[PDB]
Amino acid sequence: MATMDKVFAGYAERQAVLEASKNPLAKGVAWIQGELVPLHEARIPLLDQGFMHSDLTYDVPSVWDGRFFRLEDHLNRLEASCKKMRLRMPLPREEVIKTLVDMVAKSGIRDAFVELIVTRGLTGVRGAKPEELLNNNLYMFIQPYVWVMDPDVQYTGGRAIVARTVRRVPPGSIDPTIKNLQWGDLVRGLFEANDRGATYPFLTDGDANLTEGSGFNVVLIKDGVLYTPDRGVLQGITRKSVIDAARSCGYEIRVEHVPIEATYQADEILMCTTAGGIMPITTLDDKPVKDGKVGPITKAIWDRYWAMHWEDEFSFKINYLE
Amino acid sequence: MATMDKVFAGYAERQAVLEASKNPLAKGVAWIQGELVPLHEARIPLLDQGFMHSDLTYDVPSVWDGRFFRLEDHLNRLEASCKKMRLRMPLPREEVIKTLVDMVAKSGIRDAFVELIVTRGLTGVRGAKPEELLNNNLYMFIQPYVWVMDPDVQYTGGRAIVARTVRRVPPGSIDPTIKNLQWGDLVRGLFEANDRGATYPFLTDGDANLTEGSGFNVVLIKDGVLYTPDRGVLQGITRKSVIDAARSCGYEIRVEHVPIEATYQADEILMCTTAGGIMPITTLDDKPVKDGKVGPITKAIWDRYWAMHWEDEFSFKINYLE
Amino acid sequence: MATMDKVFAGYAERQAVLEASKNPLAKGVAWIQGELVPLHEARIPLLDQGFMHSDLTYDVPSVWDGRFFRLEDHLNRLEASCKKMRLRMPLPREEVIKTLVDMVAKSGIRDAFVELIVTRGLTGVRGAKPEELLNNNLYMFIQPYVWVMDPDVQYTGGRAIVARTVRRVPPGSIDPTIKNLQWGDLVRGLFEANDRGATYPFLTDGDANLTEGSGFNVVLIKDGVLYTPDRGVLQGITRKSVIDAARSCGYEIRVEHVPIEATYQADEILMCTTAGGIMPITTLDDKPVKDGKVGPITKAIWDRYWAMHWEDEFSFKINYLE
Amino acid sequence: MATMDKVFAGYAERQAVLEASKNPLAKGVAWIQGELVPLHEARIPLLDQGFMHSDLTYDVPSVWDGRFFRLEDHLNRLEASCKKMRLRMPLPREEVIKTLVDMVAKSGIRDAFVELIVTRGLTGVRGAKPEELLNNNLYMFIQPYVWVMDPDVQYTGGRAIVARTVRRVPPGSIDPTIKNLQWGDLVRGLFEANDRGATYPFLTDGDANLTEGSGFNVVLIKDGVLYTPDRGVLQGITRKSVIDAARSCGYEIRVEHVPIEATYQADEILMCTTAGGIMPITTLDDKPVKDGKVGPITKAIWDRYWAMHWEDEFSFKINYLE
Ligand SMILES: Cc1ncc(COP(=O)(O)O)c(CNc2cccc(C(=O)O)c2)c1O
Ligand SMILES: Cc1ncc(COP(=O)(O)O)c(CNc2cccc(C(=O)O)c2)c1O
Ligand SMILES: Cc1ncc(COP(=O)(O)O)c(CNc2cccc(C(=O)O)c2)c1O
Ligand SMILES: Cc1ncc(COP(=O)(O)O)c(CNc2cccc(C(=O)O)c2)c1O
Repeated sequence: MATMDKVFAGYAERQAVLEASKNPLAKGVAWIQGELVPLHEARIPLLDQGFMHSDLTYDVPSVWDGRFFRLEDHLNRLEASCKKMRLRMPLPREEVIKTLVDMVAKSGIRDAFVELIVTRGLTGVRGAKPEELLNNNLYMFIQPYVWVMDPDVQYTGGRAIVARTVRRVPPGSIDPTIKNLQWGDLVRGLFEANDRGATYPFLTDGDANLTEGSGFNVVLIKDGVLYTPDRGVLQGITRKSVIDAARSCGYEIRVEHVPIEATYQADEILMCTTAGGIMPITTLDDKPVKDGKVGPITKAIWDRYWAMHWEDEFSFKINYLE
Repeated sequence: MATMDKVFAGYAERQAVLEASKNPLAKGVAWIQGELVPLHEARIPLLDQGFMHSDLTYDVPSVWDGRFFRLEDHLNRLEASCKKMRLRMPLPREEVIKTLVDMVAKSGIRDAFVELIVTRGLTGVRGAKPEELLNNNLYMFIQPYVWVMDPDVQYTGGRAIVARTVRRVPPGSIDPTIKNLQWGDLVRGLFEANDRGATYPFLTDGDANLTEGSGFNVVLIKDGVLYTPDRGVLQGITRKSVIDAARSCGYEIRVEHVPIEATYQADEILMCTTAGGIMPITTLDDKPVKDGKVGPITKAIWDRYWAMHWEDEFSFKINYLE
Repeated sequence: MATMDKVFAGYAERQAVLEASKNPLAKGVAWIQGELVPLHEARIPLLDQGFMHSDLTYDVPSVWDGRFFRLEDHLNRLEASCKKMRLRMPLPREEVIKTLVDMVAKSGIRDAFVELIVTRGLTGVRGAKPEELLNNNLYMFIQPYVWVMDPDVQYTGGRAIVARTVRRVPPGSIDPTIKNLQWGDLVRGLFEANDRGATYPFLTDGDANLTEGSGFNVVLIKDGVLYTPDRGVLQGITRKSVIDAARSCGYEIRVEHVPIEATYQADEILMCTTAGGIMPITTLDDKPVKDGKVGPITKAIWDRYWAMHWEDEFSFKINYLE
Repeated sequence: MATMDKVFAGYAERQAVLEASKNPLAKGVAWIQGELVPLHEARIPLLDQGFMHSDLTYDVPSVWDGRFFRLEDHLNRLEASCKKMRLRMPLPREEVIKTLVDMVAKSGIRDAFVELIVTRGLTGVRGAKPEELLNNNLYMFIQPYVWVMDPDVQYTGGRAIVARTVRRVPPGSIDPTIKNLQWGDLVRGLFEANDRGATYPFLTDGDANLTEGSGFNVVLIKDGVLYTPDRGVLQGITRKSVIDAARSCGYEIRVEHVPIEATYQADEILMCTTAGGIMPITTLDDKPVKDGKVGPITKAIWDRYWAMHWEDEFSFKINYLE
């Protein structure tokens, strides 16, 4: 489909239904040790190393209009992250997918955030032999879709800053391609953005290149060509979809080092994430990005990204059995 | 007191009593939302941001022979960490101390690990206003004292490596003076040490200086003078005690940049932490440190550190009301 | 003495004399292999490794009103730099000083820049044994005093930027306490400043701290206290003099890490260098520093720094034998 | 042609002729301000900013058996380097090539090192307007071919270390794709290698990846595939030739991040540079690389690289007019 008005109008209709629901799972549901629990009642062991040392990876696919979006790509990224961390998925994929679809169906949520967390488990790495660290724990939950930029704001764009008081954790400390919850730097960025009268922090690599922000990748558009950092960042599924969309809409996209100066020269800027989709930035460091309006290439990408949510290649329909 | 044999003999006697205990709190006790729970049964909310984004600081004081060691120094460090993170202790100090002493007394544990965790709470920073982030959560627990180096090994020293596949998260990403559970780099170090046939990883700053390791600070001893990194590291309470001990035993200690080459030139090497105390390193990168035996200055520090546990200035006695 | 008007008026009088001189050495004189040459005619061997690989250290003391300022401090810093580089001064100190004073006297220059360069010599390090690298070369020259900020501008202050396209070479690559001519980053900073409509670049360490700029150290003044970076920078003789001046004028000065945010919060900012002295900064990133006027503590330091040029403790008089 | 014995035998014959030459240019010739001078007599102005602030780029093509090797690739790299530095070639390309060929012919040198240096000139960047910095200086010289690894050693391989006391200057300080003479870190590496009983330092990026060394790129060979760092390094013409050679000999080569651990796992290691060609490394950190012998893929590359020196696509013949 894909115009802003159409995509958001459908969401608003579905949200109206969900907000009126008497289902105790309408606010979300968690899977904890084989049992489904309302999300706000869910609890995990204090001694889980996902809490004790954030010793975990995670991933967040999504459901849009009752259709899982690029689920296999998320599951493959999670499996790759687990392998890099010497973790292993505690359930085989068919059981993971059956469980997730059951949770979503039970909740009635049509536009959902769908998180999976794999932790080291109850035995810490420090002082253990490798064979003592194989009993890894899985937590999964769904909740209503979350917006890093609200729909109304996507029409006019948001306010970003290039963070100056913090830089991204370097890959030689923590590999940013391993999706993780060690957000110390990203939280510093969020506070700095708020202190500076903005919402979205763009972090550098401490070597004068752009990386990513607090829950999103960044794409610059300059003289008809798209640019996004290669290193120092999560290889986002939304970013992958932007690369797909650029090729399909017929634009060049370059995944390479992006010197931070390029941010100040950009014709258009957008953020991309599962938690909100395609999120234009129209003010940077208190100055407008070009004319301060959402750009034409941004809009082409926006439309294509959303159109993909109803295509077989990128999505599948959940049966809500209602 | 302070000889290895004496200190460890007392611990073994107290451990023998604890291991025979029928008290359901002998394996530890947690405080969760005002209620005491056996440690292995304790659970926290899934949505706590201490789990969802490791958005927390913590601290770990200890009890030795029924005496809290440097509790105020730990509580002041935790309060300073909270302030740096824009967190606040959810209970006033008198209530914190009363609760901790009650937990320890109830458990009967004489040699204890005593952890306090302050998290952002149930509302995430991303998308919040600062005034929405003030309802911070506190978790506290005690467990039997944990050894990063077992007593028997402290007689002969351990095996370390200088990590080559990972470096410490830089302070411009996460301030290492804020004690935290974002251990991605330290866990990489632990796996690298195990892969290389060692136990203790020393991480560099990625600029050819020594920092700290996975749960400890590092001190080098060279030509009668002690050296420990100033930047890039937690300002350990054990390290503070080593500085106190050095001054009292009459040695110079220098808290300054320590180029990594110094590790290879050291006369003695020790690690220091609340979880084990003073832990000699006698093999580095598969080669002996000097003669490969625990050094004389290390032993002087070891003895003084433990002697401090029975001095008023540094400790207070808990009434177990038994 | 020390008011701006008085100090600059004396310089202008002496400059008027020098500008009228018919002495062929009035524009400067070089010492090359034991011979004095007019500066603009001086030549060095192409194969000198100071040119072939910038394999050198240098230092620049100065003469003010016919008085060498802190010459021994410069010579001791040069000797320390040589030792760090495994170079050695090719002439003993008495011969160095006799030669420099003779050059200055011969030139008639009363306000002089006085440079010494020690290079590896004609044999490169690559492919040599250490004993083949001991024949180091010395070049010395004097020229009329050079202003990084012109006298008239010192009344109102200059325009700085925090560089965003470059960061300072880290000490684990090149030790910035070794004064050196490998200015690749500082030249990038200069071009960035010019591109951004400013004159003075302040470089960060790539970890969100202030370092130094292109030929100067940086001092911030905040709530009556002075602050200057400890690491990542040359330990300037002017900076040393500012520390002396602060203590004498009775202010606290802290030589420690300076987060870059502090630059944006400063009450006053100044740059310091032998090539110009004490140089106020009153615009930063296109915004005024406080009221955009030269601050009171800056002026106290300015006056004291210049007063030192006529004190025995810090200077000696050259006999021009005229 | 291309076997070691054949290639080196031809060089030895030509060297025998050159060593007997009575030509005053047989030891090299420099071009300085339009005049040819014997290399050991050549001198440059002291005030040239190539000396005063190493404010220059350079390049070093070569002549082998009287044939210039990949001259245009070197000249294009030099032109790109100049553009990045806001320098410009002071002579048009036809004059550069005519001059270089004349110098080589006059010298009689058949196997030559051929250096070009472009400096900022006599006006320093600091304190200048951009339009005052356009009078750039050119120096060119030829000298007999220089070996970073002597021919006899290439049969058995050399000794390398991974540097631990220094790391490569990061690209956000100085762009390593701009060939430059600011060798502070590389000289530290050379001294560290010598201190550790080795000849060749491999520097990391300070983030646990391999970069390059003191005058060479590094290629690892693992399970039939070649690997060489993408970032942090000069894009060597020899490296380009190795990429060409790998494709022609039919091997995969990957130009990507190379974690430093890979060096310790490699089947074969080689260094590559114009100053010596293809230089096997058979000892790393005092341990043999696999069997400690020169590997089969290294030999295939070695042969192909040298074969290219007699092919039209990659070389042209100089007329010595003898
Ligand atoms: C650091 C970072 N970088 C990039 C992205 C975008 O990645 P995807 O295009 O694959 O979503 C993210 C997004 N991470 C993310 C996505 C959806 C939900 C949540 C949540 O837990 O609130 C987090 C992120 O956290
Ligand atoms: C990174 C790091 N650095 C230094 C220390 C030593 O700090 P103290 O001297 O203040 O203890 C630590 C120690 N951190 C620590 C101490 C005691 C117990 C536990 C645990 O949770 O297992 C962790 C640490 O984790
Ligand atoms: C990088 C850097 N940092 C600090 C200073 C100030 O140091 P002193 O306070 O010791 O001068 C410098 C100054 N370096 C300097 C000083 C005087 C003349 C020249 C020249 O060669 O033009 C260079 C410098 O080049
Ligand atoms: C840092 C660095 N990296 C890689 C190379 C290899 O680049 P080429 O494959 O393009 O040559 C170099 C080599 N640089 C080089 C090459 C030839 C001679 C000289 C000299 O001046 O002694 C220096 C170098 O100095």
